[PDB]
Amino acid sequence: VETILEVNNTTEATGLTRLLIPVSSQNKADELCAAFMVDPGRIGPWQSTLVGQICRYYTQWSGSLKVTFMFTGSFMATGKMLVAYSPPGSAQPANRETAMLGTHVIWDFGLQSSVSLVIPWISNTHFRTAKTGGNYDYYTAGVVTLWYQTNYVVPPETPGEAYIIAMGAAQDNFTLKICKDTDEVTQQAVL
Amino acid sequence: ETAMLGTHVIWDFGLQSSVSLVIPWISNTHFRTAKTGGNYDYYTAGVV
Amino acid sequence: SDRVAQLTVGNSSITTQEAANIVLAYGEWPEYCPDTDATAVDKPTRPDVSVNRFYTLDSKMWQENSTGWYWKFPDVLNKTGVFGQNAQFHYLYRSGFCLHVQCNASKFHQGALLVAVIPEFVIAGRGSNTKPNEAPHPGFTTTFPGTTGATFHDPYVLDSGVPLSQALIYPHQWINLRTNNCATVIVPYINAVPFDSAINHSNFGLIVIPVSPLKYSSGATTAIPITITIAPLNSEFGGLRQAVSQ
Amino acid sequence: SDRVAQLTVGNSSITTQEAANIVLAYGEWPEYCPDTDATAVDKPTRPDVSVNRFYTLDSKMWQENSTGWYWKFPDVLNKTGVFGQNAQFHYLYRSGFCLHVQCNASKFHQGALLVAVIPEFVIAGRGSNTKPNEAPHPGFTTTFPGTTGATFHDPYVLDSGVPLSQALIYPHQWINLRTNNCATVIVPYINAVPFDSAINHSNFGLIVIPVSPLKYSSGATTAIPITITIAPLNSEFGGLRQAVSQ
Amino acid sequence: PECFTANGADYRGTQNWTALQGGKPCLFWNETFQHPYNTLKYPNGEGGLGEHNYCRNPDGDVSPWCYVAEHEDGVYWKYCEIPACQMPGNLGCYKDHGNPPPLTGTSKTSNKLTIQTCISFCRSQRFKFAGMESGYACFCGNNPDYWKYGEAASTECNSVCFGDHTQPCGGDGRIILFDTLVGACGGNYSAMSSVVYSPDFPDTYATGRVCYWTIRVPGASHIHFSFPLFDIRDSADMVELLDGYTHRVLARFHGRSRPPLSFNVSLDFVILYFFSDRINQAQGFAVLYQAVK
Amino acid sequence: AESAANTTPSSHRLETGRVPALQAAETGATSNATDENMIETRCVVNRNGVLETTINHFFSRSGLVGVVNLTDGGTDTTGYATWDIDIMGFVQLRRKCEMFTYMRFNAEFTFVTTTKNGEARPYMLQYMYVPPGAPKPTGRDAFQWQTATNPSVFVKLTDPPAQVSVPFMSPASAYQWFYDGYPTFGQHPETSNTTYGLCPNNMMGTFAVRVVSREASQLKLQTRVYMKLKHVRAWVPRPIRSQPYLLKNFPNYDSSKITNSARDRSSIKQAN
Amino acid sequence: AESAANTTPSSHRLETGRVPALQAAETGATSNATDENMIETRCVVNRNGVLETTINHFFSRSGLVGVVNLTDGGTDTTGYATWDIDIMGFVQLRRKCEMFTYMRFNAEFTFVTTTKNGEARPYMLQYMYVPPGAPKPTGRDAFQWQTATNPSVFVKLTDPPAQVSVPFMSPASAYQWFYDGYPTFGQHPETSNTTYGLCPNNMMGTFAVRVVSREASQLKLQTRVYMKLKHVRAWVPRPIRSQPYLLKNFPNYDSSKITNSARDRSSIKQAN
Amino acid sequence: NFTNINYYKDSYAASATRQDFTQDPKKFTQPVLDSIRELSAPLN
Amino acid sequence: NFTNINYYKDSYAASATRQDFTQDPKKFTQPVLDSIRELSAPLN
Ligand SMILES: CCCCCCCCCCCCC/C=C/[C@H](O)[C@H](N)CO
Ligand SMILES: CCCCCCCCCCCCC/C=C/[C@H](O)[C@H](N)CO
Ligand SMILES: *[C@@H]1O[C@H](CO)[C@@H](O)[C@H](O)[C@H]1NC(C)=O
Ligand SMILES: *[C@@H]1O[C@H](CO)[C@@H](O)[C@H](O)[C@H]1NC(C)=O
Ligand SMILES: *[C@@H]1O[C@H](CO)[C@@H](O)[C@H](O)[C@H]1NC(C)=O
Repeated sequence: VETILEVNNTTEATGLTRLLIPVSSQNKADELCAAFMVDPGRIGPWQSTLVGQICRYYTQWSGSLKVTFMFTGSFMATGKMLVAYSPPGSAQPANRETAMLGTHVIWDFGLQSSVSLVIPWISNTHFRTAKTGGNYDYYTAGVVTLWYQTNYVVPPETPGEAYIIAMGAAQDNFTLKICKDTDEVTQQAVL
Repeated sequence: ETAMLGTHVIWDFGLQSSVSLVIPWISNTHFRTAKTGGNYDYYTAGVV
Repeated sequence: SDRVAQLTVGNSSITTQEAANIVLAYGEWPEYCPDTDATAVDKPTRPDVSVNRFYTLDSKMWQENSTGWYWKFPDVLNKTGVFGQNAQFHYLYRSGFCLHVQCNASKFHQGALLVAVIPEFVIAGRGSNTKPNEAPHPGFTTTFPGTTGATFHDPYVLDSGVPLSQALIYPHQWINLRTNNCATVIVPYINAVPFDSAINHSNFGLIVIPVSPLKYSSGATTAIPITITIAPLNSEFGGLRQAVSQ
Repeated sequence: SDRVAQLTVGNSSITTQEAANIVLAYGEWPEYCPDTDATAVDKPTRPDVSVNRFYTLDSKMWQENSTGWYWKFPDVLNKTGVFGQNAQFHYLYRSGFCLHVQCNASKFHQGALLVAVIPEFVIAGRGSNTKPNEAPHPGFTTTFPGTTGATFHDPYVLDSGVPLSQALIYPHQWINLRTNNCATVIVPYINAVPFDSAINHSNFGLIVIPVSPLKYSSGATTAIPITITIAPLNSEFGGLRQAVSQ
Repeated sequence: PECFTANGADYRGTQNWTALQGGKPCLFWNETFQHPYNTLKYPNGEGGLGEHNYCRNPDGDVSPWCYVAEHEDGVYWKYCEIPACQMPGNLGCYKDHGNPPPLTGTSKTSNKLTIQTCISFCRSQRFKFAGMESGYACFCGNNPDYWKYGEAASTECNSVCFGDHTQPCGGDGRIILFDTLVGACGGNYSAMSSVVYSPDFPDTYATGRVCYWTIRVPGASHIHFSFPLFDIRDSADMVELLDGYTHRVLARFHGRSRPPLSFNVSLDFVILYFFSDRINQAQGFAVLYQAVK
Repeated sequence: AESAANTTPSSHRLETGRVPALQAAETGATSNATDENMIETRCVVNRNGVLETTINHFFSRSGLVGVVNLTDGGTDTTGYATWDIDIMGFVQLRRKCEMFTYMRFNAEFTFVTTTKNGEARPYMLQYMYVPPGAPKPTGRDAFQWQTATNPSVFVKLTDPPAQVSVPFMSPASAYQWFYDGYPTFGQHPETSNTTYGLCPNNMMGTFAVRVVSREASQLKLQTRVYMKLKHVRAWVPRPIRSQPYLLKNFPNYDSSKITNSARDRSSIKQAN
Repeated sequence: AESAANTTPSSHRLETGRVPALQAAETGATSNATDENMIETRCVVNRNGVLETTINHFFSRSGLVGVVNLTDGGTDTTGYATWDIDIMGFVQLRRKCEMFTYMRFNAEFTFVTTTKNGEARPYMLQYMYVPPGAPKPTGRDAFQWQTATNPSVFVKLTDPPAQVSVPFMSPASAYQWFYDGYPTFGQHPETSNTTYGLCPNNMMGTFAVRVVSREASQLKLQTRVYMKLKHVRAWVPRPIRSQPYLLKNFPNYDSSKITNSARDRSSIKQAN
Repeated sequence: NFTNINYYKDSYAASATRQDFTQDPKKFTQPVLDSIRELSAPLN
Repeated sequence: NFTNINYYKDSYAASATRQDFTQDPKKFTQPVLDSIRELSAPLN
């Protein structure tokens, strides 16, 4: 079941405006939109989904994941966006001509206002540990980067600032194994 | 280590004292002109 | 069920909402080279998953005084990824291409773009000199612009002495901002030789020229990017040797 | 033939122009109680024309600094019409519900709403006190808002300590102002007991929370109401006695 | 202060015990012919090696250590927990339990994680305290409550870093604390007596570094300077002390100049200048100053 | 299905009309776009098991439930030590169990009793279960400790920990951890609704324990309750709580001092 | 084959052409010259068994693996005692297991706990297995000792030693004791490659143990780990190490002071 | 290997019975009436 | 004499199963392509 990712989890944000990816009209021909890690058992945007907590209850996961974006702008506002997944290796890509060598989908703003980037299973081993920290970077998954394909064009008498809601779920080949305790609660007040 | 990326044969000195390197046809077009000079270097064959 | 389409090549996907029909250039699909037409003896390699995928180039801001941009397609992917690496090591090359040009706007913007391919798109020098030593010739960055692209100086003559009006004989598609926001062309391998070097010979080239200028009222968005995605379908490589850059 | 729908229950009808598909909660239709699962001996009454119809509540103006609103559904229709009168006289109750939330705007407005149902939506008190006598608890107008409704104070935690992001597991629907203007959910009877009092126990509750804020340019309309219509499908009542209010 | 280096490489102390409470005595550095570190091999100092049993660091370790007597149970060497061995700018090591961290802020992981890269990461975002643990961590934050989990021993947090192999990057579940002002490039200093380090002090200083340290005291009579650590292997990069009233140079010290350890100057607007080169870089400075009112 | 899912070999498509990557999210359904309708996949015969992710293998853990103190003094003595049977006293099993609305299961209660300093001296204890409605024992020498028509367990401290099996005994058809209503009729106040959310279908009596002797035993025991769920069925899945717990029978949270569901980042245009 | 090999009756040969004793060793193969193609043998029906020389009967030995100290003081106390699960701490089982490259087996861990002076007082211990990724318990009264969704064993000192069975849980298809590579990408230094040979496919979590009591227990325990291999499969046989071990995760040896594989003799032309 | 044997007259005192591999995911993923095809536009 | 009986649902908690007498020695002793005969010269 898809669940709203928390991609805007940075500072200088309140609670409700924390689940929205701001989209504006950039003057330069190519700029970078929001980007985030794929690892669901890692501190970040995946911590806010149900799949992330379920993967937090276990220690090893497998199978493909699905990230579903959704444009919540105006009807007259159009544009194309590039959602590109990159396998492990180097760090986040700097520009679009480097990030477009991986797995990407061109998504245009039409009548249907939702695209679903699938994240394939390109791991060397069968299972990945949700630890993924420091010397555990052997089990990293990659980086999903959202780039501006053409632009966010807007007609006059129309607001030029939209938002994108990111959802996430798991495919049918999703597999979990080895039950453990979560790390979202360490202490507790005497009830 | 640069020349060993092409077509090569290891030949050892044994009882038979002759090796025969074949030079394959790796041209783009069907025929090559024997001119092969200056601006005709389009029809070169390679270096053994 | 005609305005929506999802093209999947490799590990990439392109979804669309406002689309026309896909264009198949000259009614021929891009396939592999048969044994009857081939001439090389060595066996060619076919990755089929590592070079056959959608590569996204940069975006160019469509302004109001814009003339147009163009590209040499066997030379744009000459340095980007496994395709470029595999093309630098090999001497022969033969593939088709799948194109997709993204340009979205609101329902209050107007304009039209002409995206088409021209086999053997030769850039002509601009001048009125007939002496051999001073006759103007285009530089290497003008003939082969690379992954960035080049702009037009006289887009009415396609920078080649041929009028833009008569350029509708080529495999073309329109991007009308009131009808669609993308254009898709599938072009096969078009050449008089079976294989060819993808470094010193570009087979064709894309060109995007705004015929109707971009117009909008004061208050709407002003940044209109032009994004292009290319899929090298049915790629073949032969003649493995040292890697050369240019 | 998918974007248009006319729902008819009793002597009411709801026509639509911009609609998504109807949502059936948990894949189960609301039906009558079978003899195997029932436990009462007296025969229940079934009007089927007087309580099974679309009741329209008030409208709430969707502002720009809005947090959200919620309702306790077996308690909103506790005083409105033949359904409320028939529910005050009886001790037992079992029915499903059909919902429809209206929110229309122009093609120049932007925003999104998340309307969903939560079985046993328990309101949590807001405070940092652990002493039993000063621990904050919600009042009766906060737990059961009546036909009017109640607003959220911290809609990021659904006023219950559970994050709004994870609330997509419930039967939900989106109202995106560029896609549709209504949302429809059909929910059956969900409880751990066959019958139950419709006065001191609310089975579930609707919640509407604007995830994307309402934005528009200076010159358009500013009053955006939120209208909700509810149809108590397949209603049953048992245990006839004196009428009680609360 | 006794240690002006992040690993205690220069600590000439009188500590002949491993710990003051619950410790075992150290062995002499001349009765250690069994081990490759003794005075029969290194005469004339070489880290400090005489006829004593003091906790030294001759091998370039992460902490000073002595030779303890082997009790047929493995360990023949122990780290010495010296209370007065901390560079000014090192708050100590603390415990780390779980999801509520001691440092509530940004986090960063890398395979090349030294002290100065984490200090610069926390400094480029205007954070007050840095922090690292287990070799691959960089915890930033501005909260004053970083001792919420307890104080850990200094010998417990001696896990080596990943980028450098002469610095302690905390430990497994134990975070070491650092303020972000260390190794910075200039700053308005208004304290009574603080330390000023070179750019990239735990590392070697970069090529082309130039900055201005300013020291103002609201009413001090005259200021006192010092030079605990000074190591320059070149004559092009050099340090200066200037007064900003009429903009004249007081003193110019470089690699070929041995600076005096202490002098007074009757000024109150001293500014420090450090012009580095791009040829040779070895180590920076640890200038300590003092103002008497 | 004993395995997860196999992958069909895919290829590229060059045609108009088929758009599998444009799944609308406004309909309330989940995107059903697979990998085969996208980037070219291969044939993989997956044999990864799904047995561990079931509900009976997820709720088959004991965890701590209750801690009961028994001082048994000489001058400030009580003798007995009752414990209301509830699961909301410790937030681990509570967080694991409050992700559903309705549950139905059995129990495998286990009692681990230790001394203050920690020592297993051969003292025999009496664990009594008092059902709801039965009188509670008042004193170490009361009339209720006869355990006639009442189940009880006699065990020593040197013996292994006792372990009994408990059936499903709620008067409703299933348990519930969230009750959106009131237990009785009447006018409800606006100041302090202390009875809101209370479910009488969960009061499973009281658990008492004493020391079987004649005079006294100056020892402070401390019993721990470990309940293993078995034969469990859950309905209506509910999201997991992201706020710290404050009370036992109330899901109250802090109005100010809110905990975000995800930690903060440096910038939005940065993955690390 | 339940027996070794039988011998065929042989005789003498007087003929040219057949040379069974001239097996060339330059080909990399082993000489296949039998006794029947040589000195005249007889008919022997050998019934010596080969069952004991199999791999499952060779690795079915426990051996010492780990020694864990637990002081549990009053002023310098820690409470817990973790032990990284690795086999390279004692050179006997390490020498027996490093004669192969890839192995795959199960375990039968056994824990023998004694006191400092040696005495079995009835103190109950708690043996906890912390998988890789789970938080480690910090203190004898920590939150992690609840053992919810975590396997643990409760046993006393007067009881027999505990014994559990452990499955194959490496993310790869088999274990490996020699990893010719690096765990992650990046630039690798020339001074000290301390991460070379490290295999993340062998970190089997951490093993912790405490004393279940309230206040303290002034006793220094010392646990011993005995791991019995079972259901073992080995690949790519490797020669046996002839040099003394120096480190745990590194096969370092002495450059000078080399140990010869065979002891010295008086002369080469002398058998004794 | 036999753990289906009970030792008492009551049935709730047994161990975990035969595992059920039933997985209905469509009652949460696609709770819609008009069955959306896989290769089609969800709204027309 | 019966030690093939398991007492749990898991299979790794059993004892040593039936012994396998398989002995392929030719993959280490004669890893050659041309099968060298027993009564012949290995090189000609
Ligand atoms: C002989 C002593 C037995 C001790 C155990 C008492 C037996 C009765 C236990 C009933 C099991 C109830 C499990 C939880 C019930 C309700 O959900 C909780 N009270 C509310 O959280
Ligand atoms: C309940 C306490 C159980 C104590 C035993 C822990 C269970 C996990 C043991 C895994 C068995 C691993 C055997 C060896 C693994 C790797 O090869 C070594 N760590 C490296 O030598
Ligand atoms: C340490 O040095 C001091 C010097 O005053 C001396 O009195 C003391 O005996 C020494 N202790 C040991 C253990 O060497
Ligand atoms: C080492 O130096 C100490 C102090 O001078 C002296 O007492 C001791 O005898 C010396 N040991 C040797 C072996 O010279
Ligand atoms: C500078 O003056 C101070 C008086 O406060 C004195 O202590 C110090 O020794 C002087 N420095 C020198 C180098 O004489």
